[PDB]
Amino acid sequence: MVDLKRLRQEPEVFHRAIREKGVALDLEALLALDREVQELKKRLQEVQTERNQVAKRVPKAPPEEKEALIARGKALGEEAKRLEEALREKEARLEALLLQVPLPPWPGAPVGGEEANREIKRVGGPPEFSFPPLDHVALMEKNGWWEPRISQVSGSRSYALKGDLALYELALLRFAMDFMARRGFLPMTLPSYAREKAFLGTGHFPAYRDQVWAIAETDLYLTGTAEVVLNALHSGEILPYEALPLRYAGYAPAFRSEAGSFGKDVRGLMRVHQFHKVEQYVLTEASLEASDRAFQELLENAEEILRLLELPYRLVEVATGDMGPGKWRQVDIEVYLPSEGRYRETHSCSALLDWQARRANLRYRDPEGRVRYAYTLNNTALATPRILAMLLENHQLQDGRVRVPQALIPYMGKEVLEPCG
Amino acid sequence: MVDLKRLRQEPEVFHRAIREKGVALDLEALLALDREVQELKKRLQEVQTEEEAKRLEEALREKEARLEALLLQVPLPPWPGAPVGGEEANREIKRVGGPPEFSFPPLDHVALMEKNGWWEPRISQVSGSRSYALKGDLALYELALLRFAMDFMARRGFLPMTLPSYAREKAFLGTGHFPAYRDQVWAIAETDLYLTGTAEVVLNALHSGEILPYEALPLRYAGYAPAFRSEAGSFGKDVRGLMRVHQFHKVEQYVLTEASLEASDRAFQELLENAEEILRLLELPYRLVEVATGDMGPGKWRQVDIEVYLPSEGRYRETHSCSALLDWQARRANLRYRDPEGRVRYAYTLNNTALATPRILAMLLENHQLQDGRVRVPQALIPYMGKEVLEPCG
RNA sequence: GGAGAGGUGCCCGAGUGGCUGAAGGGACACGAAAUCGUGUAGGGGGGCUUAAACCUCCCUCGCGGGUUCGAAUCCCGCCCUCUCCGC
Ligand SMILES: Nc1ncnc2c1ncn2[C@@H]1O[C@H](COS(=O)(=O)NC(=O)[C@@H](N)CO)[C@@H](O)[C@H]1O
Ligand SMILES: Nc1ncnc2c1ncn2[C@@H]1O[C@H](COS(=O)(=O)NC(=O)[C@@H](N)CO)[C@@H](O)[C@H]1O
Ligand SMILES: [Mn+2]
Repeated sequence: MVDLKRLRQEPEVFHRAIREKGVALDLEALLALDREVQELKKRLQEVQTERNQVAKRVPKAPPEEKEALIARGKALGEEAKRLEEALREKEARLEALLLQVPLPPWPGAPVGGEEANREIKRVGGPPEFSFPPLDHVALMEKNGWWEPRISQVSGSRSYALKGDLALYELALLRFAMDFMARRGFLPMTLPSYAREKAFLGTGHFPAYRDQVWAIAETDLYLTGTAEVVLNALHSGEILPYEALPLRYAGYAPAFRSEAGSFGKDVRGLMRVHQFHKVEQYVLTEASLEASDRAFQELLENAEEILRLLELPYRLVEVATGDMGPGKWRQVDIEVYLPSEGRYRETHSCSALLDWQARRANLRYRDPEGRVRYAYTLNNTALATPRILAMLLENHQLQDGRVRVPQALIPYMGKEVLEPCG
Repeated sequence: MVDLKRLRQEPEVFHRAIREKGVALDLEALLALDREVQELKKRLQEVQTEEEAKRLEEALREKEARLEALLLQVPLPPWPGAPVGGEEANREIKRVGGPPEFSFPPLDHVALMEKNGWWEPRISQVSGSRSYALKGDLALYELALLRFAMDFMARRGFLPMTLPSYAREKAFLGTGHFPAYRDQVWAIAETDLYLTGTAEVVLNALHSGEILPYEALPLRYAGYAPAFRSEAGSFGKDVRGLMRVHQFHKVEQYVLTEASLEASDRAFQELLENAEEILRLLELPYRLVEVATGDMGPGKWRQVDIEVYLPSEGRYRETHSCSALLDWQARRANLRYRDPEGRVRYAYTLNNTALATPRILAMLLENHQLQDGRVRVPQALIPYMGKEVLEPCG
C-alpha cells in the first residue's frame, strides 16, 4: 500500500514504478475513482453534520416543530444511508486498485525483467572434484536417504528423508535458529496458517494469491513463509520507539502451491509443496538509514550462515520486473549447485519500506510523539530441503558419502553422514 | 477392514465388537448386501458358460460400491483385557513418578508463559482461535524436544524420517481416519490433498501395494512431521494455552510387523517403553491407562494412553496414545508381507506417539517451575539447550 | 458441535438510549516520601496558512452492518477471551 496523499501529488513517480515492475494497473482510472470517493465523502459528511445537528435540537424543541424536526432527521438518516452504500461500493473497488499499486524501486535496481538480474558479489566458487560428482538425488539414493514412495502417498513435489539426512534437516533448522538467536534476533516458533488479512498485509494477496494453498471450508490459508505471520503480529498497534527495531527469527513450516511451475524442478529437493524455513523479520523506524542498516544485517547474517555451512554463494541484485510490487530493494543469495552447473536461490533479502506497514497497519510513535508507519524487512535465515541439495553435492566424498561442515559437527555428533541403505 | 471370510463364518463375534465399541453400523444389512453381491456373481458365471449380461454387471458395480463403503466401518474385535464401556471405563495400569512438591503456590503453564514472555497471544488475531506461537527460550525448547525425541528413537533402532503433513485420500482410508474421522481432517482446497493430523497417515501409506520380505520385518519408523487437526476444542482448561491447537509438531513411532500376536505384543511393549523412557528422561510424572472399547476406536485391538501430571489442574493429561490394530489397517492400506513358508499375508500395524509439542511443554513448565518463576531444564535436555534454566525474554 | 460470562481510552474498569470520545482508581510524563495541580488515542474533511500553529466538522467504545430524531448503551453477522460440556 502506498501513501494515497503521496500518490495524488507525485503520480508519475508511481506510473513509472508500475511500468518498470510490470504491474497491470490503470493509474489514471485509480486516480479518477479516488476523486469520486473523496467527493462522495464530502457529501456524506455534509449530511452527517446536519444529522448530528437535528439530533441535538430535537429534545429541547417546541412540540409544534417536534414532529417536523424528527421527520427531517429521519430523511437525513435515509440519505446518509444511501450515500454510505454508494461510498462502500466505490471504496471496495478503490481498495482492490490500491492493493495493486507498487512501491517505487530504489534507483540502483536494474530496470527490466528476470534477465536484468545482476550479480554483485561472489564468495567461493564451484568445487573441483578429483572424481565424477553425483547429483543430490543420486547421493541420497546411494546413501539410502531418499524415500521415493512419498509421491504415491502425497503426490508430486513432495519429499521424505531417511536416516542421518532426516536428522540433518532438523539440525540445519536449529543451527539457523541458534545463529539468529546469538545475533540479537528473538527466536519464535509459529503456525503455518493464517487468515486473509495477514496475506494482504505482506503483499502476498492479491498479487501472489495463486501461490497460496487455502484450507477448504475455513477462512484460513497455508502460509508460504513465516513472513506472513511475523508481519501480522503487530497489526493495529502503535509500538513505542524504544522497542525498535524489532528483530524476529521465526521458524515455521512453509506450504506453496507452486502454480505456474509446470516443468521447473520436477524432481528433487528444490521445489516442493511443503518445506521448513527460518525467517528473518525486521520492523524498524521510518528511516532509510535504519532500513539500509537492517538490510545489510539480514544479508550478512544469511551470508555468515552459508559461510558456516561452507557453501559457495553469490549475491544477485534483483531487477525491477523480478523484484515484486512492494520491494524497495531485493537481493537474492544463490548457492552453486554442480548438477545444474549454475547458482540457485536459497535466500531473498527484501526491503519494503512502509509498503507492508500501510497494508498491515504497522505503526510506531516516534520520540516527538508523531505516529508514523514503520518500515519492514525480511530475509531467509535458512530453508530446508533446498539447501540440502547444495550441501550434498558440495560436500560429497569420493566414496559417495557426504561430509558435515565444521559448524554442524556438534549438532550431528559426526564428521561424515552415515548411510542407511 | 476386516476379513470377509472371517465375517461370514463368525458374525456373532463382530456383532459383539460393534456393541462394545458403539459403532453406528447395521451388520445384518451388510451381510444381506454381501449375499446379494454373491447372487449376482452366480448369475454371471451361468452366462459365461452359456445385453442382459451387461445389465447384471452395471448393477454389480453399484452393489459393490455400497458394500465397500460399508465394509470400511466394520470394527476389529478388541482384546478381552480391554474394559467394556466408554471413557469412564478406562482403567489405570500404573503410574511412575510422584506429584511434584513445591514450597510455593505453583503457577499454570499459561501464567508461567506470560511471566517470562515466552508467549505470543497476538497469534489469535493472525491465525484465529486455538493457535499458539512461542518466543525466546521456549521456542528453542520446542525445537530441542523434537530433535531430542528423534535422537532417542534413532538410538532405539527406529529409522528417523522427516515427512510431509499432507496426503491423498487413499492414505487416510488406509489408516482408518477416513471415513470415520473425516470431520477431524482439514482438506487443501482445489487439490486432492488433505492435511494429516499425524505422521501415522504417511508412514502407514508408504508400503501400500508392496509385498515386504519377512527378513525386513519388523519395520520400525520414527517419522517427524507437523500435524494439523480441524477440531482443537473450543475454550477452557482442556484446550487453553498449549494443550489443544490446530497445528502442532509430533514425532511418531510406527511399527509394521508379521501377523502374529507375539510379534504385535512385543512391538506394543516397545512403543510403551520408548515413550516411557522419553518421559523418564524428561523428568515428568506419568501414568498408563488402558483404554476401554468404547473409547478405543474401530480399528484398535488394544490402546494404552500415557498421561502426564499437570499440577495446576491436579490431574493427568494425555500425551501419548499407543495402539495395536492387527491387520485392520493392513487390509485397508494393502500392507502385505511374505512369511517364511512363502505365503502372502497381511501384516500387523502398530503406532504410538514418541513426543508431540507443544502439549508436553505445558507439563514441563508446571512440573519444572522454580520459585522465582523460571523453569529448569531436565538433564537429558541440557545438551540441546545449552543452559540449565530457561531464561525469560519479557 | 453446544451452554454461560465478557470485549470501552496506556491498564483495570462507571456507563439499564441524549447530561459520555467518555467518571473514578492505577500507571506514565511534566510542573509545584507522601500529597496536590496539569497532561495522557487514532483516522479523515474544511477554513486560514508557504508550511506549521490555530479554528471547525465527520468516523471509530473488538470489527462490520442495522433500528432510532439520536447508539459506547438496543438488534444482526463476524472475530477474539474466560469457565464448563461435545468430539
Ligand atoms: N517451493 C520451494 N521448495 C523448497 N524451498 C523453497 C520453495 N520456495 C521457497 N523456498 C526456499 O525459501 C526461500 C525463501 O523464498 S522466498 O519466497 O523467495 N522469500 C521469502 O519467502 C521471504 N519471506 C524471505 O525468506 C527460498 O530462497 C528457498 O530457499
Ligand atoms: N489438537 C492437538 N493439540 C496439541 N497436541 C495434540 C493435539 N492432538 C494430538 N496431540 C498430541 O499428539 C498425540 C497423539 O494424538 S493421538 O491422536 O491420540 N495419537 C495418534 O495420532 C497416533 N498416531 C499416535 O501418535 C496426543 O497424545 C497429544 O500429545
Ligand atoms: Mn467447537
